[PDB]
Amino acid sequence: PFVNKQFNYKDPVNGVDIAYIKIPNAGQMQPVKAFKIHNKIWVIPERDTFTNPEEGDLNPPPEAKQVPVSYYDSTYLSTDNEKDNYLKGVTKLFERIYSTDLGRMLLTSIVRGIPFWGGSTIDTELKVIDTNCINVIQPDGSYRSEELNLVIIGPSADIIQFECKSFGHEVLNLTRNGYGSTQYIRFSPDFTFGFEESLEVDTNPLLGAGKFATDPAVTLAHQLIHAGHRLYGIAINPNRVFKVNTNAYYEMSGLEVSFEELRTFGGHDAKFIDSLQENEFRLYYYNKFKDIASTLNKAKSIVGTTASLQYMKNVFKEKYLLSEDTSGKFSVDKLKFDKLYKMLTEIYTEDNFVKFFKVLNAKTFLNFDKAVFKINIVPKVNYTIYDGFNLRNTNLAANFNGQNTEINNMNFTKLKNFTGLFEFYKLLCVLCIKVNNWDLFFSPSEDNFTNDLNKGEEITSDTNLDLIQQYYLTFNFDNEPENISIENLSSDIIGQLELMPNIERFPNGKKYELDKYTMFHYLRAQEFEHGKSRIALTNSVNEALLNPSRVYTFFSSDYVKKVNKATEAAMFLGWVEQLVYDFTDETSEVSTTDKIADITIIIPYIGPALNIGNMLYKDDFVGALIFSGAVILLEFIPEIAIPVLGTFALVSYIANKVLTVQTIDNALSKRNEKWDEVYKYIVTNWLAKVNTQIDLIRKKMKEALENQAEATKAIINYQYNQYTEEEKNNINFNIDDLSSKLNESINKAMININKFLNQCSVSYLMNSMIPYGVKRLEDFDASLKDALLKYIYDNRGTLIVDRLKDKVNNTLSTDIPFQLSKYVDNQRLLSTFTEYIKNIINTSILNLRYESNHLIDLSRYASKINIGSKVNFDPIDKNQIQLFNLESSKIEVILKNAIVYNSMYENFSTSFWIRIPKYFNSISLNNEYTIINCMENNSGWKVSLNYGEIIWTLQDTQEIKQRVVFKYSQMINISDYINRWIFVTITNNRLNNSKIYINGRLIDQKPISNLGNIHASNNIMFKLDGCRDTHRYIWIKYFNLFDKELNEKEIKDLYDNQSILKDFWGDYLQYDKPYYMLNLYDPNKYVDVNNVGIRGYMYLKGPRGSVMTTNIYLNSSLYRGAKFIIKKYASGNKDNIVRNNDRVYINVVVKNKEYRLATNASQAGVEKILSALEIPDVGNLSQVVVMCKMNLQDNNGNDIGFIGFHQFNNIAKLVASNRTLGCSWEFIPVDDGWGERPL
Amino acid sequence: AHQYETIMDECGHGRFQWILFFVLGLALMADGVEVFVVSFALPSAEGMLGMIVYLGMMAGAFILGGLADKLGRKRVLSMSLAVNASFASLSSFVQGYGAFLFCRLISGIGIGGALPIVFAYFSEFLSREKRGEHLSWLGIFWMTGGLYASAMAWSIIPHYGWGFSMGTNYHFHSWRVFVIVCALPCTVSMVALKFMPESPRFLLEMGKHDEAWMILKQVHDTNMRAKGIFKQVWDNALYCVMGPYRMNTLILAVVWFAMAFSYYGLTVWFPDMIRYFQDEEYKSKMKVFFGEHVYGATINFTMENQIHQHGKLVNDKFTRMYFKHVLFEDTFFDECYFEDVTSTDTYFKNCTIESTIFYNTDLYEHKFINCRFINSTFLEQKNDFLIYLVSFLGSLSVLPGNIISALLMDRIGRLKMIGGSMLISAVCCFFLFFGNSESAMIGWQCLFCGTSIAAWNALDVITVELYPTNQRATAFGILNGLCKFGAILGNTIFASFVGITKVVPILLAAASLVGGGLIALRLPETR
Ligand SMILES: *[C@@H]1O[C@H](CO)[C@@H](O[C@@H]2O[C@H](CO)[C@@H](O[C@@H]3O[C@H](CO)[C@@H](O)[C@H](O)[C@@H]3O)[C@H](O)[C@H]2NC(C)=O)[C@H](O)[C@H]1NC(C)=O
Ligand SMILES: *[C@@H]1O[C@H](CO)[C@@H](O)[C@H](O)[C@H]1NC(C)=O
Ligand SMILES: *[C@H]1O[C@H](CO)[C@@H](O)[C@H](O)[C@H]1NC(C)=O
Repeated sequence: PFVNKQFNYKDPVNGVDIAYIKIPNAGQMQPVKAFKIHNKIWVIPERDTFTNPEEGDLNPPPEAKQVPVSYYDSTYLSTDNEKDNYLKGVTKLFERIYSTDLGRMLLTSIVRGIPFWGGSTIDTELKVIDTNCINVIQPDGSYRSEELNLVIIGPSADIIQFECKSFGHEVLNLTRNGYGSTQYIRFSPDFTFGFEESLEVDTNPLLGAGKFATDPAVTLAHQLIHAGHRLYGIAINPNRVFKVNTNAYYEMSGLEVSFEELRTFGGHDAKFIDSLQENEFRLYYYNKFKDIASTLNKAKSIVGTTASLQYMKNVFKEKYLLSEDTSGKFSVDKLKFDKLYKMLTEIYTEDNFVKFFKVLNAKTFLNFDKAVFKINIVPKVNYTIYDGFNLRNTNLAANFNGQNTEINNMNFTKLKNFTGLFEFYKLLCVLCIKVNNWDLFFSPSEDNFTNDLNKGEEITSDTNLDLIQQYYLTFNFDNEPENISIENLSSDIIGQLELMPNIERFPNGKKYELDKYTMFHYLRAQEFEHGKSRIALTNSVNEALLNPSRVYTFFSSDYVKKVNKATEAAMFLGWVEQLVYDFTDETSEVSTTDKIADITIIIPYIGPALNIGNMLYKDDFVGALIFSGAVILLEFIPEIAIPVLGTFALVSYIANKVLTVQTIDNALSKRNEKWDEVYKYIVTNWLAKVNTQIDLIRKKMKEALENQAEATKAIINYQYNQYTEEEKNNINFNIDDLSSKLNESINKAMININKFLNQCSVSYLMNSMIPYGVKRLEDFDASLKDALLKYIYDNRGTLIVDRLKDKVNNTLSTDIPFQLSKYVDNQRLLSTFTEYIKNIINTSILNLRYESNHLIDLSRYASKINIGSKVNFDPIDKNQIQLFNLESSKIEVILKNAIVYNSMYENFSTSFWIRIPKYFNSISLNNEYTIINCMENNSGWKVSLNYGEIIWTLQDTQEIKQRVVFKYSQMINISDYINRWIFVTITNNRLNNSKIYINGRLIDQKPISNLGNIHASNNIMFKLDGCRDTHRYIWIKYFNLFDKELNEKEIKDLYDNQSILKDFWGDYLQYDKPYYMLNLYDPNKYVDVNNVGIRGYMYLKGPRGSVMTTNIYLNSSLYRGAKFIIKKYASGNKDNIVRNNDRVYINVVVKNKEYRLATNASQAGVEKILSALEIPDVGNLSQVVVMCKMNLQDNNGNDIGFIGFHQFNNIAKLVASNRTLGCSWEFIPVDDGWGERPL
Repeated sequence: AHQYETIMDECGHGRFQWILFFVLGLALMADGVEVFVVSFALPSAEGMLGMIVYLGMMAGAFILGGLADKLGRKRVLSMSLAVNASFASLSSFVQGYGAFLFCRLISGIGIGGALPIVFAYFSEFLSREKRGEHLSWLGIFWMTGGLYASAMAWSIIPHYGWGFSMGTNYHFHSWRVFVIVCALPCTVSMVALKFMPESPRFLLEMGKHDEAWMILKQVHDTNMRAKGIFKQVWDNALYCVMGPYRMNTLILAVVWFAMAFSYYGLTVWFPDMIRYFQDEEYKSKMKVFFGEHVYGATINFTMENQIHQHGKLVNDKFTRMYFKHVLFEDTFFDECYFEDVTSTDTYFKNCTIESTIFYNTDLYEHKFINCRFINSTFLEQKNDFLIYLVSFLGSLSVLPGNIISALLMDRIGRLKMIGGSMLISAVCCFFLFFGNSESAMIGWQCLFCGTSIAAWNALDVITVELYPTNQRATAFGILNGLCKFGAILGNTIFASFVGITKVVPILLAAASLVGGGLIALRLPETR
């Protein structure tokens, strides 16, 4: 434990862990209680009324602070029970943050960061800073001064205001010059924020409403990261503020966000800053550390302490990771400085802690907190010691229900925030309305982003989850500076807090006159007061806004006509079922017009709901969006401008041979780096000025749907109240089920709207942002190619030649693919981007797919598709084609007479999947035979197979043959290239090269520039031709042709795209079928049974052996061990196909009799030895397994463990335990294509 | 020297010299059992890898052999036999062949310096006139050693291969107890040597003549009651060769090399020849099989000493059986099944093996020569008593030949005896050629041995009588080292020359003996 010996509150005043304390302050302060909790950390159970003199009262100020939410209380912390609970909670939060390894490293970093003793006016002396120590007064009467790092004090006047403060100096800015000082954290554990999250429905479609409470551990972690930045003296200047534009009506009035907050939030927010400012900060901090190292080198004396100067120098060199070269000459190395800076900046982030804790948190700081919740942490029945609010084994663990207020309501109590709902407001008029400040768009200014693109560059000879665990492994421990004796300072420690820059109060009540309706008017037109009078829906905002009793709706006229009708007792159940069904009908509508680029699901009713673009018609909105792209959604167009990129200058070493090649190599490398940097800048600009508006629109849609549901159930309850006693008792009704079903409809509509906004943002990025960069960037490539050309000839030859020009023409004529995988994390965004490119590029030349009981081309170009009589199709999946070595085992494809050119194929590609059986007959050696033909009259291409190799042949009219080959050996213990499903693709640039790719990996390139004219085949042939084997047969599926050359990116994702679990061969795993077993970690062994029963067990033995035939193949035996069978437990699918997340039972065949697999989870140890039992077993033992990995679950739903093996003594037994491997397995169905003989 | 000789003559022969003779015959027994355990135990434990210990003996015979003349005879013998016994006992508790061989090598280092010291020791105690007899008697103990070392060996470890096997259990430790018990004579000698006194003549040579008088008085009283620095040692060794003692030492070295060549070659050649004769007789037997068609047959028994040619073994099954000296050529298997089959010296050649399963077998790859597999698979895969007897008999054969040398060397001489014996043995060797049988071999072996012991005894006496007490030990030591050299040579050549020719080794042997028996005559007379 990090916190031993819990200190209660009424323990005595011994003096080393509990004592009375003098804090530094400007004036006089009385003795104050606190409890030492660890080395160099203290916790003070009192309100912060001593550090700042201006805050002498706890009354809410007349001028409320510009904060989204805030609560005030003056009797809190007053009594001793509150002090005890406060201290218990803060201790629990410290131990919880210490529990996680990342938090453990952060706590160690906090401990080690003792401030520098640079307070001596004389340069060569070390003196402690007077303002970074605490005077501990002993019961005897005297006091001792002691240094420390952190102080935890109850909140300020504003209770929920958690912050970090430091004690400054007259001339030294400690927090930003590498010295650092003690930090005071104004914090409380008893209160939490309450925010709203609407991006969880992807994981939990059954989620109800939001209103989630942030884990107080995360807030304490944020405070600790602020502290950690301040101890190492690397805090960013507070006056550096991410300024925003505030002139417009739709622009948020104003809010300060310093760059230190952006750094500490991390993750998505950390991308709001460009690389240039980060580089400036890094250089400045490196210079400051060089300065402190120089000062430490200069100093040779110390006054005011007992221990040696050498000991303190050792402590400081460990704190700053400095290096001394055995000569008393300290120096910092760029590598260790970079590592430490990355650890303090990029590793220690709020996002990483949220990911590790598995708790809800707002992904962006824009999602302002909306409530204050009183909580209780001291009891363990409310907040578990390990997993936070999400207690395991309970209903709260699932779906992250612990943080949901509406479920875990007995834990959270809502409080009335003292910031008015409309205290900070703006006025909009056309009929005037008021808007809260925190519900407006966030418009960053252009000044916050800068570029060094214009600056020219010269090149010389030499120019240039897991990572957390590697850093933890590399991290150092056991070195915590011991407590030190110092000469005591005065009775009173004078000192002033670090001065905060002044922020002027932003104006309130501004009036804006507009000639059009803004979306705020529409959003207000749907609210109501839920008075006694009847409320009526309407389709005109002009009346809904004016009349308080009339509420606007964007639904169809029949809906409002129905909801305005009075009905009788017998009719109400039909009325409510009709209205809920109809409501689902409008909420589920999606447009079918998909000719627009990757906006596949256009949702119309967003138009009249929020008045996007100033239309009130669904069809008009659809037309406007189709015409104008995603621009119309944005409230204001974000200006993007890429100035001319600087040129590149190369130095010349007269008569050089190998340094010049280095110069060209470095030129290429810097070209790649420039491309990467400009993509990064474009992405950060997009994320800063595009995503926020989309997020706000999504939030407005969510609240609009909720308001519509509110009005509907309000009018329904109004109608319900009209009845007399007999009707209401005879005819029952409740609102809970209606609320649940309406919320579920809201969620299913919200999934569609969220996805729609996702493609909107991605399409806008791909369409109206990247071309501006790419044009200037390819102009830069043109200039660079010109420079490299001038150097490659230079009208001289004293150089080092066709290879260099080939390389420069190759790389500087093509484009590097653009992906956000290397720029963004938001998983939702990631999927949309890639899925889009591949899905759209699917449409191509031939899309031969077998659906609707026929083999057809979905690319509507193929003329006719001939099917031979001797072809075969797989009953389990009709899309597989099996071809035999017979004449009628043929498939002819009549290629479109349109796309047939003599000199076509300039840039094009093919891709498909092949399964090849295992070669048996020795005559097949060197027996080349064509499998796919598009060659006529000695010109075309052909795919052919031979003994363990695939051959792609291109052939022109003038005899110039070009053969590219991919080979594999048959004499290997484990093969990925025999009887397995293999993705094969061929890319062709008739200008430069032909490339081959297998399952998405690079194999071979050959030049095809010497190729001339390659006339196009009339048709496509699918037939074995020239294969001497009388039994040879193939398997092929998903054949596709691409009219343009492909690239590594579009080919790799394609593999996964075309990729329901699969077997060893890649075919669909099937139920009620036997299967052998194979673990990837240990391939050379097989599974075996022993004395089956509760005492019985499965184990790993071998070797599996070997089956071979001379000079044809050698391979280890595969049909070894007892076969495994899988059958349905609760899957409702009629077919025997298994899919992901299917809970099924597992049985094994032993001497031709079936056994359940099950184990007793109550056995000691995390490892759970499985056993083979008879079918009449006992249901208590866990036997349900979910689905290439498999996980055993308890009968109550608890996961027993991932099925794997453990080396139990000398026996490799099988376990279900909660290793980088051992969770990988493989099923081997009996295959006729392999041919090994069982027995 | 005259007064010492006179007082030793007056002391006479009695209880004390007999007790000393026994406690020294113990060490000679230790030497004999070392020769046995190096020449017939290690070479059957693995080949002649262990022989290197012989080389170690060489160093001992020069390190602990020449040192004693400068330091002492009781102390050097005590240290030598103590280190031999201790390191043999350590070799008993050893896992692995390398450590055991190293321990045997250092034990050989310790014991190789025992024979010169024991002979020099006993030569300074017995009466001058009755010197040839008693010394000769000591020789028999040496031979007895081998006999004992042989007689027990076949009782304890009649199973070769115990050396190159450490993967076995803690049982099969018959070699461990054998190594323990082969250190019994040296242990009893170490117990006994605490009572025996130092050498009187050597002690007088160094000084402290009062101690010499005390030991002489003790010997006289016992007999009456019964009857009622390495620089110096190297210069000493050189003083034995390239000085006044020049021709005598050369002739003695030649004779010792010749005898230790022929004898230590033939003693190991004879068991090897008898084993080769048995092997030749055995090979004469075989069933030839041509054109077989074995259909649906399950084999359970053991078939041995057969060859199959052009066989067609279709749908056969070999389960839990033994293959012994059976050969397959041009045989066409078909879906045969091999289960728990254990093979020895069987070899498949040019066979077409199709659709078979080799499960739980030791028919490894090396047992297949130029064979073509088809659709096949390979699943999980798994007393030389006579020699000792022969040895015993040989060692035993010299016993009668020794007594007839013991009470005769004071009549014929010390030069005629060796000459004749050597020549006589060479004649017997020339009759070997004629013999070709088990009985014949052992008869010849015995004969040779019986006539090859008088020489050794004569040799021992002539080599211990010539040098004075100040070069004796050193000299004896080097001649023993040279004897160990000849041993290695003969035990290498004769051994390697088996099954290739018989006349060559025999002729070679005869020649050596003749040569030595002709040079032995050119030696200073000692009577
Ligand atoms: C080694 O084993 C392979 C396969 O285990 C053998 O090849 C197989 O031979 C059989 C017998 O001719 C073929 O069966 C065929 O079945 C069809 C459909 O019923 C029938 O019409 C034919 O008349 C024939 O009986 C089987 O297709 C074939 N398999 C392959 C992949 O070629 C092979 O003969 C064995 N021996 C050697 C030396 O390879
Ligand atoms: C092996 O047998 C085959 C067929 O019986 C024969 O053609 C071949 O020459 C044989 N090889 C030898 C060298 O025995
Ligand atoms: C092998 O099987 C045969 C036939 O059943 C039987 O007669 C014989 O006893 C078995 N082998 C042995 C050695 O027991």
